[PDB]
Amino acid sequence: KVLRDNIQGITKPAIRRLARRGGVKRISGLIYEETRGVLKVFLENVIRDAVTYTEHAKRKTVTAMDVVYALKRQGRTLYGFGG
Amino acid sequence: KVLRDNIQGITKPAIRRLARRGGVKRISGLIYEETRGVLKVFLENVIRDAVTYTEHAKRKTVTAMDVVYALKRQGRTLYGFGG
Amino acid sequence: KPHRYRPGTVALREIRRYQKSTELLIRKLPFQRLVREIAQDFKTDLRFQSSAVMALQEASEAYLVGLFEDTNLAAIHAKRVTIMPKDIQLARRIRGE
Amino acid sequence: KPHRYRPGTVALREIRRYQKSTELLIRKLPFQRLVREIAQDFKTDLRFQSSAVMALQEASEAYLVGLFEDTNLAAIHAKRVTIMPKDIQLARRIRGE
Amino acid sequence: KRSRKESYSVYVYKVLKQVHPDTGISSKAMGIMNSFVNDIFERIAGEASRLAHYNKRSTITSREIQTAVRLLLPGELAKHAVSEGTKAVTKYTSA
Amino acid sequence: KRSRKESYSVYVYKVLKQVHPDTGISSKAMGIMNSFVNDIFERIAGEASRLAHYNKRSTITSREIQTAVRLLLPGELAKHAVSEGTKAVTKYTSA
Amino acid sequence: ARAKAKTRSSRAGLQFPVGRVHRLLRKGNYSERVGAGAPVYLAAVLEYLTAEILELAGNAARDNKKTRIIPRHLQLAIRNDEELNKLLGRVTIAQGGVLPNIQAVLLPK
Amino acid sequence: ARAKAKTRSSRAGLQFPVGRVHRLLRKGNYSERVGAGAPVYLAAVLEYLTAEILELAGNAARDNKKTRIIPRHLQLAIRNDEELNKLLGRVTIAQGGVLPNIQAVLLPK
DNA sequence: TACTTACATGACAGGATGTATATATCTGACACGTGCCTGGAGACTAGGGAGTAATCCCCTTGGCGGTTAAAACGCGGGGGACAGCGCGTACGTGCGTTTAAGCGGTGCTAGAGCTGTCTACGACCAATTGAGCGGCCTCGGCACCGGGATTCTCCAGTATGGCGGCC
DNA sequence: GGCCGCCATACTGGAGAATCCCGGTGCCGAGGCCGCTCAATTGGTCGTAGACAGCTCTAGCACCGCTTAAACGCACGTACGCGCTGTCCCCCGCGTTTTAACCGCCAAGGGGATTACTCCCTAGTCTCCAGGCACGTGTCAGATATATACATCCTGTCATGTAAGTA
Repeated sequence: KVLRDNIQGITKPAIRRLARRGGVKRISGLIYEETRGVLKVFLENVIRDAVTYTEHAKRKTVTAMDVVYALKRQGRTLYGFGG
Repeated sequence: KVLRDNIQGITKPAIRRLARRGGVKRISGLIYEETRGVLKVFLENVIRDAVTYTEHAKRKTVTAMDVVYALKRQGRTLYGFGG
Repeated sequence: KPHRYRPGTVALREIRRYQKSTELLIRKLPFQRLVREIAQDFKTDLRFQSSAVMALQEASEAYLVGLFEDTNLAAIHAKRVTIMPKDIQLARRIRGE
Repeated sequence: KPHRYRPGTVALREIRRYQKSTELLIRKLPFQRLVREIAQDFKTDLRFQSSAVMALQEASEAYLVGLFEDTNLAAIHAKRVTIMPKDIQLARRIRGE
Repeated sequence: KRSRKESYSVYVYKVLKQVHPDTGISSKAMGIMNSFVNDIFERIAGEASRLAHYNKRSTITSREIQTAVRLLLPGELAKHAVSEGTKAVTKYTSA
Repeated sequence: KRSRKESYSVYVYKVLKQVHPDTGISSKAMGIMNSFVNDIFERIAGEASRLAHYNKRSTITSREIQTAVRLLLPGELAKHAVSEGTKAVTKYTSA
Repeated sequence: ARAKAKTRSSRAGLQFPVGRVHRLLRKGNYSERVGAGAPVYLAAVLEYLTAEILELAGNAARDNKKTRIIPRHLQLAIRNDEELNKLLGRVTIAQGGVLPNIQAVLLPK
Repeated sequence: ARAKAKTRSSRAGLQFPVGRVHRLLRKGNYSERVGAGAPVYLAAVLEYLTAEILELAGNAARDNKKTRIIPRHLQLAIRNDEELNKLLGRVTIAQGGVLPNIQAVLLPK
């Protein structure tokens, strides 16, 4: 029922490709785990707010629009999912 | 009554004092004019907002509440001036 | 002799291609499972719209690429071509986090 | 011989002396003259509440202090103590200026 | 059917045919401009509410909106927005 | 002739002497407190307005405020505030 | 005996719905009364920004020889206008990609 | 002939005004209608928040052997609490200075 | 000692191959036609909010006389920044293998979302009160000041380690 | 090799100025008390918002199956980060001088805010109509495919920096 490790699912070559999109030419092996940690922290910060929206909405299925609300709260407003 | 060179009125030792409050030990010679320019830009933005407030308020005297709101809109909210 | 590129060249080609390309670089389904397992860390048995999963995704990679641009800025400010995590920690402190 | 401290000793004494301090580090009258000077360019004959002048003073001082905090974080990141304006530009541009 | 949800499809399309009669548009980009117009509308609306609070004004007028534009919009964007809105409000004032 | 300006002086004075009977105060410290109470008040009020808009609620209740507390107020302070607020609405309904 | 119901957008000679914006501000909790020229001015500003952005988007589409507006075109247009850039610095475009940005120190000799 | 005047702030047993916070929320144009538990919950939150502010200010003053709160005490009170820091990362304090903060590289040897 | 010259590693000069560059296609999202109802709109109208006049007074602005505080200038000096080269290094790149992601294909009901009720639920007005703010003054905690103690900091005699030379 | 003697380098005590720190004195602003006033509440009332029930139907979830991108892991080529030494220079510290900032004092009036009057405006409501949304449905731009050029970056050769012979 429960899952224990899917932060591994954000794979190392995916991080590598993003750093290519982010413009990194050389990536230490120490980079991947701490990038996983900081994205982990950020996603927790987002999803905690999103869940707070969700039981504020009395719902059990998470919608994208509350994700938009949480991102706009945290100053990382995303275009393409509102409404 | 016109003023021309009061950016030099923010003195070099005042810059040193501020960096001591910032905890800066050693300060290069190129620092001071760059600090003058960036503080000039910051002040220009803030009082541009404040002057916009004041002309929108149909006033002539710059008030500290306008300073407070201008700093709020730049995300630099200040406590201690009647806010 | 089989062909082999000098270091950075494929890195730079990847840089150019994903700066040109716009697609997601992470597999969507492990990301979805990660979303659900951290959801049950706050509330168990939550359900997620797929649009919410990809919206959280493009938000995640955009946040990440912003941090890595700051990381490259610090690293060239650290006079370097290889980034180390202290660049990211520095940038995270600079953003006020 | 007259007493002479080694370079940095008086600097560190200034560090402790101005962190324990709370007073404004700018002379009041030329700062007021400068804000009148710059604001005259945007609108003529502008008058300033003196409290607004000290408000601009303290806000600008703390904004600069936060800037040099970001700067010397970059400097210890850059293994230096003699900060240079590229450090400030790095702090601004990573901050988004 | 379903409930009608308001969107900005047709007005953006009219403006697009004003500026580019020849081109098409993707629906993903269309939702992005819907988010854009809603987001900037929210920014200007909140700013106008702030200034109406500061001036203790119970009514937000085009003076307040112009002030908010001069705040948020940068430079030539602000002044040509002033020009466009001024021309529009003169035409609407002259019906 | 003068006009009254409202400020939160006496309440912060009350709770200070409640928790520290022997402790004095400076007035500009009270200015920083007034700035604090208005700042956090407008943060919570704007977030509550946002939550009322998102869930199509025309009324902002304690659930909205508590939601805004979990959003803006981080962690331990949020749980304490939830605790004394639940106590506070409870004794209020009993009063 | 009422005359023709004319539209306020065409009264302003404009495309954006004046009635929608005025109704939203009446329902948006910003002021209980809204000045008459306020939504007209707002819609004029919105149409001006939207028109210049769509013009840039069409020009960018023509630049990469495409005839349809793409979010990649939106990224490459808005992020390359510096006043639109710092107008929209913290705003994310879905599937917009990134600006082509290589640092000069990263490029070889 | 009339009920005795006993305020809702006394009903909460809390010093922060139920009435004033309620009228500022109603006047602040967030919604035209406000639930009853909203201002009492808000006032409880505010008075509690100010309570730990006053605790930290009191211990800061007791540390610096003054009985009166100075904004330097407020600086030391705010910046030494991680949740208060997360609350007030972008907030500027008048005449507060900074934390006593030196990097280890600045010290001799 | 400089001039020339060799050589070998840094500089000068041309190809495989991944992406760029030429159409062919078939599709389904672009794009356009259609019912509609809801969304905008208009006339009156009741009422409310902002602009305007006066004004005054108090709070800002300019002027002036000294006073060092603050700036300013200059000079000894230690530290700082940092590059050439070196050197252990740390990771990009090749590329085959595994597997679970990806695609695509089914069944179903959880709850998302939409619809009728109904009563909680809370804004609002006249009145009344009580707390809470303007005003003031005043006195004791705190600012300013003088004098040791502490404290820190720079130096210089020194002990000790280390190293060499003679027996 | 031992022994003795000599240099090297930090060990360490000592001393004096800067700042805590202790005691003395005024002063200023906390605070506490007095007078006003407005705001906050209460009772009721009246309109209405959303909570609740409940259906329904639909996409998330679960299950199933074929494919190959993923991925990852080991080898290896190769470039990275930073430090030693040095090196060059750049503000830091430590003064002196000077000047205008500061502080205290004086005169002006600007304008900001306050009250009253006024009148400009804006939404409510009711109804009416039309335009964009929902739906539906053709349809060609491009997604995909196949074939070809050129970068392009790598690879194979120029060149001169520097080492060496010798006039």
